[PDB]
Amino acid sequence: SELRKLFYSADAVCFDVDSTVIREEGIDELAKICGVEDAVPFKAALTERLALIQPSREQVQRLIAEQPPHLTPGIRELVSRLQERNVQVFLISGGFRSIVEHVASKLNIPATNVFANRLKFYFNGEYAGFDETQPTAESGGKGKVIKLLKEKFHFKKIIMIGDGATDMEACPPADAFIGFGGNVIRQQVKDNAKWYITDFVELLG
Ligand SMILES: [Ca+2]
Ligand SMILES: [Cl-]
Ligand SMILES: [Cl-]
Ligand SMILES: [Cl-]
Repeated sequence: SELRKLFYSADAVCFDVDSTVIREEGIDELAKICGVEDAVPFKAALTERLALIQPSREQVQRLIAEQPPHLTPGIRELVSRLQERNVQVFLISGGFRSIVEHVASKLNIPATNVFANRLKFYFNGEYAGFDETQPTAESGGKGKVIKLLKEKFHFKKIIMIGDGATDMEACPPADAFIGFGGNVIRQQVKDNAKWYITDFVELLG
């Protein structure tokens, strides 16, 4: 009941995407469609990974149409309940907007509430880099996004929900953190988080 009391006191809930809202990892899927899974600072790491992948717009389009991500059981109902209670829901990912916006659309989360990296493409579609000015393009991006949300909307209780260390580290500035191990349990998070769940239903009180 304590967990649910906390969860329900939130006026904004930010969800990590990879391994939390969806079962897979966006960049991992993109690597597969481009045929570089075997060959496969945050910003420096991101550049390196994309340097090998070099995804074209057509390839990203393929991923979206051919291999949509699988929403974690219970997330559709959980977000539905949150929205019916007017809780503002956000998606934050070190992944990419083109992919995350599709997950957002399935959950009725407006694109304005999605914070992720943006891939760049040349006129012919070839990989041209990514928007390095995005908060999610650097280490601690999730916390930076939450700080911006707090400064813009003045939420009184913003909670971060995610499976990894980067999510746990988003609190502060988040007011609370709820670890999620429904897809994969990251033990370091489970052992240190004050709140931790393995099924979104547990929040469906
Ligand atoms: Ca994650
Ligand atoms: Cl992604
Ligand atoms: Cl991430
Ligand atoms: Cl993108």
